[PDB]
Amino acid sequence: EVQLQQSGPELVKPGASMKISCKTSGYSFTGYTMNWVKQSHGKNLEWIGLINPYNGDTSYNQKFKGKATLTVDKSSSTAYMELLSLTSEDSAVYYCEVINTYWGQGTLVTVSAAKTTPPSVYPLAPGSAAQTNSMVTLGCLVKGYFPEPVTVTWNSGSLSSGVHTFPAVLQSDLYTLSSSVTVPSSTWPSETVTCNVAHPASSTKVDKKIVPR
Amino acid sequence: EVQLQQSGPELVKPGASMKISCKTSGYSFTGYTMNWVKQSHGKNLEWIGLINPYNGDTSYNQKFKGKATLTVDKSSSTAYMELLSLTSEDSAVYYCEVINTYWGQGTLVTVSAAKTTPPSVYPLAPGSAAQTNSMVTLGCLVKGYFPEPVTVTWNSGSLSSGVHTFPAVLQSDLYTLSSSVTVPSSTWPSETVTCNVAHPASSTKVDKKIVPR
Amino acid sequence: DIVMTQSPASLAVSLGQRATISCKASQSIDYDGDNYMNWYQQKPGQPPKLLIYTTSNLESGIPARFSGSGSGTDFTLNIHPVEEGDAATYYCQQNNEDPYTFGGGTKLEIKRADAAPTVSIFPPSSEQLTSGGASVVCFLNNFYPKDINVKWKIDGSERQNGVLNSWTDQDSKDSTYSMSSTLTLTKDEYERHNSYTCEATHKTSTSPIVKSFNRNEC
Amino acid sequence: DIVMTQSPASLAVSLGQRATISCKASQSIDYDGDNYMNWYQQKPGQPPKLLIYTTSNLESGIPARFSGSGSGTDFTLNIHPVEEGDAATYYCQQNNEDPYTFGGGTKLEIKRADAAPTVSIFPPSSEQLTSGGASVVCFLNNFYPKDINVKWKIDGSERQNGVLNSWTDQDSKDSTYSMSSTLTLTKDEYERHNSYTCEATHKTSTSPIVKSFNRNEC
Amino acid sequence: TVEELKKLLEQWNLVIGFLFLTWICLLQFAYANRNRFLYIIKLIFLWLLWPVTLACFVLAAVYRINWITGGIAIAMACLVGLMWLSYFIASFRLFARTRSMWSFNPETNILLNVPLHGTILTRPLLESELVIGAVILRGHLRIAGHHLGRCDIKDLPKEITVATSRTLSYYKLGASQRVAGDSGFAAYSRYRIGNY
Amino acid sequence: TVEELKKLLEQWNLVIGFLFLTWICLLQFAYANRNRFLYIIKLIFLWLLWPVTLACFVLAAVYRINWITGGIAIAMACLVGLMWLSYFIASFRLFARTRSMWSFNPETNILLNVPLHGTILTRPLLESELVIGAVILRGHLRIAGHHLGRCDIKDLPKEITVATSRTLSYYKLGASQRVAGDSGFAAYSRYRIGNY
Repeated sequence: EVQLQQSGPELVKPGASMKISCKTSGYSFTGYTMNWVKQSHGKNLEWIGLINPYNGDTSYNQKFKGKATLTVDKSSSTAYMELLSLTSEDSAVYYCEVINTYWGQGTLVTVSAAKTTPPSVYPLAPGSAAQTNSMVTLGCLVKGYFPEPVTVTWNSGSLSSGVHTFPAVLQSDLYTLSSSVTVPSSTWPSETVTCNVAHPASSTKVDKKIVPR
Repeated sequence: EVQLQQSGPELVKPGASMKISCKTSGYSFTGYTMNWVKQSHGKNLEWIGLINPYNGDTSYNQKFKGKATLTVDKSSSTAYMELLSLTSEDSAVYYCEVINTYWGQGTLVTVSAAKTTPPSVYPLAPGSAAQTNSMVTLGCLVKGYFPEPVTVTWNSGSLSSGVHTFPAVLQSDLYTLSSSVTVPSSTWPSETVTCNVAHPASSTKVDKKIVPR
Repeated sequence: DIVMTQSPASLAVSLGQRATISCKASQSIDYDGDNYMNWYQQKPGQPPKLLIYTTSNLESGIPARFSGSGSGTDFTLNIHPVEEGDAATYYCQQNNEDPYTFGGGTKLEIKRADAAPTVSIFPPSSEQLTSGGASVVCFLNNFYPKDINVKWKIDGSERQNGVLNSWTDQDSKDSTYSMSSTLTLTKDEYERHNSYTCEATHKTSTSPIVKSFNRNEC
Repeated sequence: DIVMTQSPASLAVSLGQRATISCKASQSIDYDGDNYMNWYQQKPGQPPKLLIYTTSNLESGIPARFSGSGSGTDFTLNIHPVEEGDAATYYCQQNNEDPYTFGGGTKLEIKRADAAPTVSIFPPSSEQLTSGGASVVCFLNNFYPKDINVKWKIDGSERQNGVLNSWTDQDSKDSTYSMSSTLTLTKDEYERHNSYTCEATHKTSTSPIVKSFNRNEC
Repeated sequence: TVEELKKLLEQWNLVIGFLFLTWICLLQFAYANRNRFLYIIKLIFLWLLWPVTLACFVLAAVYRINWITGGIAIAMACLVGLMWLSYFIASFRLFARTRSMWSFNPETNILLNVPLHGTILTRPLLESELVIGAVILRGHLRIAGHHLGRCDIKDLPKEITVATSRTLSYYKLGASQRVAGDSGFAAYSRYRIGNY
Repeated sequence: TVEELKKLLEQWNLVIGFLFLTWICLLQFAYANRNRFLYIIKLIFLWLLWPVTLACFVLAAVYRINWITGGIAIAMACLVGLMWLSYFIASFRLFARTRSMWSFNPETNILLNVPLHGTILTRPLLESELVIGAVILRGHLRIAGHHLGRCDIKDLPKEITVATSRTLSYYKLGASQRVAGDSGFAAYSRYRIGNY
């Protein structure tokens, strides 16, 4: 029952420092090497370092030697990875994993001197469709938000089949994302459909009910 | 790939001696304890003895101490169990097994001063049935044979579903057995049906084609 | 000397229900700190097949449906998911004292829905008839439960002596039984009567099923 | 310094066919007599999942469909029964020298029968319209293969700039893709044109599928 | 009188030092370095060490008073002798039970019969236990610390462990797990015990 | 002159016999009898046996000629010394790499860190191998021959084995098979190696 929880998403400015937590549950904290991995700029994997929770024994690589340091608190059973002198290339997903089988959730780090912007959520329905076969598509568009990521669900996760959440794309230093669901005509508009968009960086959770025009 | 083959069925007279073989294949003969088990008078299991093929080391029980002896030939990789002073209670199925997982075929031993009798094979078909639903039964009866066992198959084992070979019963020092097969009306009499009865003790193999009367 | 008396007389369970067997040691069979109790499964016409070798931790190649437990002078073999293809006999061996004695043996019967017996009547064959005797046969197929009584009727009166019954083991495909009743008779008395009848009274219904024939009808 | 360059550029196989990945060591990575090559499977949006830790003998909890082989500077990961639910990325790690570097990464694509794209057109919402801008959206669902080009048509002429496309990963339920094309436009030019059209030219057929609407039609 | 006692006593000291050096060079870098002919020399060195300490004890009570404090040196000798004597009888009982000839080993009186491919190989164990481990490690089978030679994952499903008094147990291979290359982690669990 | 040399030399002989008896009573019936405080006395007895043979060698070359044949006794001493010296430096290097304090063990210079429930326990191994075995045997974990105390089948999935020069390997538990009662046959396969 090994479980690792990281400190969610993060957003920092170039030239600052940050901390990443690796809270552990289900086992005695001392005993595992607690390796760290960084993945960014697509699907590029590389190693960061390892620290022994028992008594120090840090082992890094020359690429990250001095860029980051690891600290261990045996009381809370959490790791406290510390990042110094961040730069645009340090926007990465950081994983903390113990024995190369139990991986962490992953912490997303964005290093940019931008501004946090609340998302713009818009429902989209086939108004005046004139074609109502028993497969009709309706969507929810999130435009102009920062930073990543956001979670878009439908009716609080009740509907899981036929969902499509397209990846966000950057434009004018603002990410855009879309969600789409295809449901039969026996559903629309008989049952309520509502898109829920949650952005934890802006600490916002909006709910939009889609309605025909 | 451990395989053990015994010396088929046997028939002896009271007061004689016999030999049972346990030919082995798929492993080095020396190394296994080669335990022996006797089962008779229903489903009663008991232990006979064990012999080390490497260098003697026989271990029996006081019940069978002196009744039977074990001899080992390392060249042929076969056991040579020897039975002395047989009696009507010694009519038994003898199994030779190595490590309590790989059992033998089983040798049937009948100790009686009887006479070997060839079986009487009779086909039985619903002559003048006046009822021909697409489930019709036909049988083959083996009467007055000795000793056990006999093998009754249908069309050289081509038909395996819907077969019923009833256990033999003794009467006037002669065993009787029956076989029955239920096949749809789309089969009888379009396809050939023949019952094959094999008795190795009498070294007979008869084939009887069933025909409507 | 260490005779073990397991005491399931006969066990009959349906699909999915537990099957427990309760082999019991004799006096103090726990030598060397633990029990080396072995469990063997033997299908009719086949040698016994081992499932558990030391009281638990069944051998490889056997489905995990078989479990062993117990200690001292009380041992238990448990089969929780009783499936279709297991209706064999279970034995317990000690492998601990001077004799490697086995258990008394418990028959495992799979319970299933009751069915009506398929009844078929066979008059004696002509080849056997000219040989000097005759034998009329009655086959019951795919019936449940095993308990059933079949009677033969000659010219208006039932006959008991001269009737031999053969019961087959529980099949591993439909969990139903088959029976073969045979009435043998010398040729002296075969032509002295005309009607030959086989009737079965089974628990599947209140109607005794009857199949008969006549000598001159053939 | 021991950079490893696996060289499957992109692998696309159908059900049941073999999938082979060919991670290669750098110079002499066979320390201590054997190769401690690790294989990781990473689904999109999920952390990598280990399958094999030392070149073979995959860990428990993983189906035996994954096998490892090789030595010296040549390693191979084989998946013979490629099933429906495995379309992730495969990585190779050395765990042998000073840096624990990973492989270049190979994308595994499950081949399936070609399908026609389900096309849907969404005009800009009224709430967004009054905000100062507009965005017309075109959704393609359950199409194969991934390569496809979607164009937008304004009042009789196609437009390229201002169009953004988003491709979804291969789904783990039907092995088909989805695409979202968005044409954004300021409110100044939105009412200067009437017809808005989205057309797709896919390999599934020779007919370019077209869905259009009008501003005054709403 | 000093000269002959001198020669004899530093000769005894130097031979004692030589046997010390033999033990040191045996244990330091050759403790378990593929003990094929070295296990036998270990056994015989211990066997000849028994009379070494017996001789030391008997010689410590012939050149001093034997009633006030030196009488311990002989009283301490006799017990060793009986221990030594007990050794033999135990081994004799073992040599009465089996015919392996691997008895008379100073470590313990327990025999391990492994019917490896070919004939059966006998090794001296240390104690009889329910679970016995085995490793391959690049085609070199090692059961309970004894190197038995070339082997693969397709091991022997059964091996015997016999004690002296009233014990002759059997072990069956189970859960044969394979490690990268050809290394293995085969098991042996006791399932049958034969008395007498 | 005979009296004092006499007293000294049979005193040396009797103390040598006493250490022989200590070794015999240690190895005969207490070779691996739950070595909780007895493994330490084994280690210290070997550690004090090193200077015993060193003293025998140095004393064999002070009471006889030192040029014709006795000069071996000192030439044979010095090599032991350098071996002894090498011992220390090896252990020192190990004590430079880790802080377990379980170094300075005469058997080998290899450490086995088992993070059993609670803190990490360090034991001295004999050689570093790909496969490491473990048994339970009625709730008494024994990894590579070292009794580590009460344990069950729900073992620790990882343990470290560190050498001195350039080796620090990790082992991951795999294929945890269970034996009747609570006995187990857990495995450890090496998967990661860390240099320096």
